[PDB]
Amino acid sequence: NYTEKFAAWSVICLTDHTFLDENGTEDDIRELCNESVKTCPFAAAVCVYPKFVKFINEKIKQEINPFKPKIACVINFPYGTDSMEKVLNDTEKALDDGADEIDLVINYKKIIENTDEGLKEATKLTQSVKKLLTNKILKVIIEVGELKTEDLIIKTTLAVLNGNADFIKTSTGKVQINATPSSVEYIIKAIKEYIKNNPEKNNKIGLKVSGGISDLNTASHYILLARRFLSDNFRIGSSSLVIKLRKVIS
Repeated sequence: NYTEKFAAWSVICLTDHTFLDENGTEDDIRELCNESVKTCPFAAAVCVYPKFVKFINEKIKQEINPFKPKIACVINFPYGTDSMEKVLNDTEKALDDGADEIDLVINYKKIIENTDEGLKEATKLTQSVKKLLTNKILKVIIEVGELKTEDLIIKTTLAVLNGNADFIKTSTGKVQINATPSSVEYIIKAIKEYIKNNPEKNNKIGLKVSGGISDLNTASHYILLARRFLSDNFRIGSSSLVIKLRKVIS
């Protein structure tokens, strides 16, 4: 089944291979990084908590030289409720430790509870973080499974894009509802509106679909949505997908 193997190969190249079990150890991170480069197609990134960024940048880069997948670090994660000061301090430390990309949760609870103030706060936090991230990718997690409504998903997406987010990320994977085709469609609607109003940002904005993506067919579905309606510029976030896809290729 070469068609499936070809799709599987392409999808690994777009996947952020993820480990976000808070009680995890260097052993878990070593296994994650080895998996990301096991055989030929390498994952786009490894995605971890800030506490493990140094280990990857130092230890893993010493064991695997060169180590190609980018180091993506989550931030303000999963709850989105840290002060701007803490988020910025944590981000500076993560960058110091070797982080290449930042997957940042905004305060979606405040957007739900007190929308206008929450949207302004999300814009401001995203922008402040972006100032630390020249020529680095900032992905902003909007938590679509909590926002829920078309109106909040679109408004939140617009708010963070106006804060100069590079990517919109659907979900933390830490709440019950993750990406669905509908909420991805709403994000795409919002990005298109942002681009229309900011033409210089065309082909500069990415989408990362994360949470509950564990099979090739579903990964392909979302890629196709981005390709048809939206278009580096697309990622999958999964803790399991790469392992599955390597088996498909073998």
